[PDB]
Amino acid sequence: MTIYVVTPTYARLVQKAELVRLSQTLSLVPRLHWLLVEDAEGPTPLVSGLLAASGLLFTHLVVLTPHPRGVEQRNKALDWLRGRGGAVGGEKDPPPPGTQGVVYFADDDNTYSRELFEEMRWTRGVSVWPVGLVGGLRFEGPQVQDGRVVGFHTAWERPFPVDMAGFAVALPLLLDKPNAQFDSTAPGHLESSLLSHLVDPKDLEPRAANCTRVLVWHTRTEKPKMKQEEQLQRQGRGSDPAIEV
Amino acid sequence: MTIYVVTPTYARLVQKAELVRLSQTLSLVPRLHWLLVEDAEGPTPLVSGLLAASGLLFTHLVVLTPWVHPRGVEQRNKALDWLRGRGGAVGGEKDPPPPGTQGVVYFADDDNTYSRELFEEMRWTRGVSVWPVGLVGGLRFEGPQVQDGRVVGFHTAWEPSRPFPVDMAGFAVALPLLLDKPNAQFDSTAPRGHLESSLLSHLVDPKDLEPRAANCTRVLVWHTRTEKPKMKQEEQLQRQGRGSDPAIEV
Ligand SMILES: O=C(O)[C@H]1O[C@H](OP(=O)(O)OP(=O)(O)OC[C@H]2O[C@@H](n3ccc(=O)[nH]c3=O)[C@H](O)[C@@H]2O)[C@H](O)[C@@H](O)[C@@H]1O
Ligand SMILES: O=C(O)[C@H]1O[C@H](OP(=O)(O)OP(=O)(O)OC[C@H]2O[C@@H](n3ccc(=O)[nH]c3=O)[C@H](O)[C@@H]2O)[C@H](O)[C@@H](O)[C@@H]1O
Ligand SMILES: [Mn+2]
Ligand SMILES: [Mn+2]
Repeated sequence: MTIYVVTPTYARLVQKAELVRLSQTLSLVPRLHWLLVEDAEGPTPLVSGLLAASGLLFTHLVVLTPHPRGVEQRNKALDWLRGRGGAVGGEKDPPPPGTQGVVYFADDDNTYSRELFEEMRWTRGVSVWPVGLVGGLRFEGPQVQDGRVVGFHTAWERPFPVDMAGFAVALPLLLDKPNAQFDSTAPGHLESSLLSHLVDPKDLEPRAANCTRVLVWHTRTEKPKMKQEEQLQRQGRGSDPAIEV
Repeated sequence: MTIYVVTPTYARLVQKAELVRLSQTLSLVPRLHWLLVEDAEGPTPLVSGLLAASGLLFTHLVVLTPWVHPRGVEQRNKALDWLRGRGGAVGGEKDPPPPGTQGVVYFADDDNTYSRELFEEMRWTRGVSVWPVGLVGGLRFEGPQVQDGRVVGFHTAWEPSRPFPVDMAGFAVALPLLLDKPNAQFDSTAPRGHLESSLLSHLVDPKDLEPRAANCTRVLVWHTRTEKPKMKQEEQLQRQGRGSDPAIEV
């Protein structure tokens, strides 16, 4: 079972760092295909280079978003999976029709345990699991009773009150529902805008030992202070722009 | 050449997430021994468990941190004490390499980002090696200026008085050198920013620094920091008696 990891990314100071640790984590997972989609005007040498040197099975996609982020990027990754092309690097050919697999939307700053991926390979339709440090809670996750989702441990308002990092979708189910995609105009409702097109919340498949284990965390990275850089810039002694960071 | 990675760590909401990605990055490096030092009263089930399941070669150490607010000093000096034969292991490999062993010591904080490439750069260190660190000291990257394969200055701005204006993540030290310099340790009384110099000054002169990472033109490590999680809702849910299940480790 191949896991297709859809990751939207964009240029900012910590981008490479984020992509370095994420790709390093992904290199630990077998049968994984990374669909990295840049939110840019064109492919950046930084991303293209990072990908070429990652040694991972990947497909490079690009699409600019002129409010929810990473939407147009994730939707383009979906278009590719549905055979509508759009690849600028890596494996240009999408999985053939009727190919088995599972799609997982992994943002570039979260922390993913390697165990997480083994949990989602068995996804029939859509599976769910708790996500740590998100929604203002220690963890947010499905309430399970006798192996069935009977509710959700959440504090914010949503038929699918789960974070992007808390679910995976079987590839066949996404191909069967050609219209299923994220709504770029959807506010906490991004995840639902996709899932509503696929399953009923009561049919979600709980993983992570019936949602008793946190295997992914919604970590965020601090924005680096650049006061000293600006100062050195004024003196014409800024950090060499030819040295990538 | 085995790399001994010294990492001080303490319990806080993001701790496990940090140790997870770090341990996952380290599992990518061969001949690496992780010296994970907990800032605690004793080994914690969280860290002990993570280490056991990591599959890494490690030694679990523990020491509590007793104005400038130096961080991880006691923990780092504890890993040094262990390397110097003073014991203190609570798990993993109990015995340190015997004198004469070839290796390199690297002080990796638990929140930075490390490319697997960085470790091959430091594996060959005779005395003290150096390279640029990204997003630290208020710069895109802070690092040594290299001319003719030798360090001839530093690209830095913050606390320029530092004889070694380089972040903890920007250098590595030869194990034999550390054992040969028993007094070499981190100074808890040093000004904010002079922590690195407090150790290195007992080991070498900046001119003898070994520039790595293509003569310090490649940034292979970043001083990333993780945002403290917002817990307003958790606080509210607790009062109602429905706080996040405490039996689920995060
Ligand atoms: O507001 C939102 O739409 C996002 O809110 C939260 O995530 P959060 O950590 O707040 O947001 P980011 O980490 O900044 O962005 C999520 C993903 O979109 C990407 N992104 C962000 C910003 C941007 O301008 N372009 C872009 O592609 C990021 O690289 C990342 O992979 C959810 O976990 C995301 O799934 C959701 O997309
Ligand atoms: O002020 C300092 O002493 C630190 O400043 C910067 O790092 P920074 O990212 O600001 O600090 P932290 O990441 O919070 O701490 C560095 C290490 O010490 C550990 N630490 C921190 C705080 C604490 O109470 N206990 C403890 O073990 C952290 O887990 C981490 O591995 C430098 O990169 C660190 O080497 C230096 O120790
Ligand atoms: Mn995020
Ligand atoms: Mn740090």
